[PDB]
Amino acid sequence: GDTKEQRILRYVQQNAKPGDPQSVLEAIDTYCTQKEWAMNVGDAKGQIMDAVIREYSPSLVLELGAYCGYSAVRMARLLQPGARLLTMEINPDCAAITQQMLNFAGLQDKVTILNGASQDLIPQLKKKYDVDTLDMVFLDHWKDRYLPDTLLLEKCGLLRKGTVLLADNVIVPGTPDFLAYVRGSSSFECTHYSSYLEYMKVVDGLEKAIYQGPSSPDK
Ligand SMILES: COc1ccc(C2(c3cc(-c4sc(C)nc4C)[nH]n3)CC2)cc1
Ligand SMILES: [K+]
Ligand SMILES: [Mg+2]
Repeated sequence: GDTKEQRILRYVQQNAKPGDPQSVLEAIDTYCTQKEWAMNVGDAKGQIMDAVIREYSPSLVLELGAYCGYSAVRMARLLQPGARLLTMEINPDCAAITQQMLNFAGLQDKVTILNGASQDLIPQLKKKYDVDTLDMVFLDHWKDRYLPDTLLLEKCGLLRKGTVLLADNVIVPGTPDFLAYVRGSSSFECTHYSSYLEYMKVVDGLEKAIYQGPSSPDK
């Protein structure tokens, strides 16, 4: 009953060092570069993510779509003490892998893993996980859900002025409805970070969208 995700974790556990998040990232990256491709990894993309965390120093981060925990390790390793990552993952086996990955990296105390669908878990954050508002949201789950989960987040009052959204894969395989909305809306100040996919030979990108506050009613 062996899976690609079990193999990734196994490769880390064998080749990385426990409590060393950087060796974990490098292990995953080497594996996915040289043995078999996997979703939601990549050091080039990781550079942009790093820079965003470093610049805004969020205290509360929400990630949609943990997969194997590469991005959770990536972000949580830069979080200040007391800072927390909440990460959502719809597939229980992947949720389990993410947990073990984070444990191995030594970050399990910085991260809460939620196993469920985003539209189900997001409205529970205030009541169940003591969230007031989020400082940063990383989107890397199902692409057709970027837009409605962003609207859901706004709806639920989880966004504040200055909340950073960072969306992966907005070019490949692309999230046109999402891009059109956040760029067209006065509620988001948007920046595009291109990133080359060196082996598939194509430019992808991340979108950073800074929440500006709600659209105000007409006078
Ligand atoms: C086919 O493309 C894919 C498939 C899987 C994924 C991943 C993913 C998505 C979710 C969802 S979906 C949803 C409504 N809520 C959540 C939390 N968790 N994990 C990364 C594994 C990303 C892209
Ligand atoms: K905009
Ligand atoms: Mg991705």
